[PDB]
Amino acid sequence: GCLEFWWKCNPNDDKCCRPKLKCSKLFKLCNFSF
Repeated sequence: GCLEFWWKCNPNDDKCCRPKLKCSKLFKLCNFSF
């Protein structure tokens, strides 16, 4: 199970779904395509 396409995250300990997303420093949340 993972988080959403825009949940808090950390490149040293994130958990956003990995189907097509990645943490984003822009707001400290995970994002990428959708």
